[PDB]
Amino acid sequence: STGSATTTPIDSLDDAYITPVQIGTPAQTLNLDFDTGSSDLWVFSSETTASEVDGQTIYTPSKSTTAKLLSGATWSISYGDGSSSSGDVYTDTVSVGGLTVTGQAVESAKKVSSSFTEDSTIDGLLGLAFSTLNTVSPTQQKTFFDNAKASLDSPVFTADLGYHAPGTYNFGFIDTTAYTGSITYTAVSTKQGFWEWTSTGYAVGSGTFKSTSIDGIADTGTTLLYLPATVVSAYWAQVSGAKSSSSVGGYVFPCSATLPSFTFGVGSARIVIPGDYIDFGPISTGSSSCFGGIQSSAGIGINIFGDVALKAAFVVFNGATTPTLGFASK
Repeated sequence: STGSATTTPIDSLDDAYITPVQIGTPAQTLNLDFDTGSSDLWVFSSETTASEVDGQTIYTPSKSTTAKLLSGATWSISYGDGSSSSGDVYTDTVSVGGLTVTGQAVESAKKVSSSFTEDSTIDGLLGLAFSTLNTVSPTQQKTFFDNAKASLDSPVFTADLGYHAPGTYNFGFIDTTAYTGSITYTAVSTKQGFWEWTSTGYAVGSGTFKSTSIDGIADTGTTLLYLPATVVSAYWAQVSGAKSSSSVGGYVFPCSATLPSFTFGVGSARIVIPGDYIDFGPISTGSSSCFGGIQSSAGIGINIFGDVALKAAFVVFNGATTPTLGFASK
């Protein structure tokens, strides 16, 4: 089997991407944030504290003839950005782009933090990291991909995120028309539960490539590119007037600037992030100070190849017995 679904930016900055997901019988379609940095599939629901729902579409398990309470199971998650959610668990039928899993754990939110409430466009998350990170207790549950894997034509999914445009998540096949050149594959460590890999270096603009190992995670649920302070300083030093602002919470730059590209290495291959992808617009409405898309990972504890990086590539998440990651230009 295979599946193919379009993923769409939630706003004009590509702050996140939503993908429609069918849950239950008859189908209830919710728009979920596919997150390769976590492993829970959770949704706004009829159980979510009413004051914490503001415009989201909710899953109502009582209206699904295939929903079953997973007795005694609870979940609770906290994300890198400080947001969180928790609740109980149902199993139900879940379909993505024509690919159907029966008995998928659907984690129903009883509580969500303010950032989730305040984002009316995201109805929940669909985790695509390794199932060892799943938070369901006392019986850990499998991700949608993990459940689908044996049925897939090939044990892979691909992320093809757009810049200010829709893109695609495919399951079970590699669309050879979706990228240019060849796909370069690179080793993955699953030791921390992430799609963790090592970039071979970077360049700023038309500058020379610096060979240096940068360990980080491929994370579709993180907006920006978070890299070591040395790398980030070298990037922003090429932008007149750019500076790190503690008050704003990162590097900012004059909105009048033309940003240089940023290249990262994948083995001997190179992925080029155009300068425009690094612009996250005014820090506040009407400001001429703009927020940068490359930020320091210092004090996160890990480097994160988030959407800024991933949307410059066609990315293969290869869930074979020994997982690997592939990157192609597009």
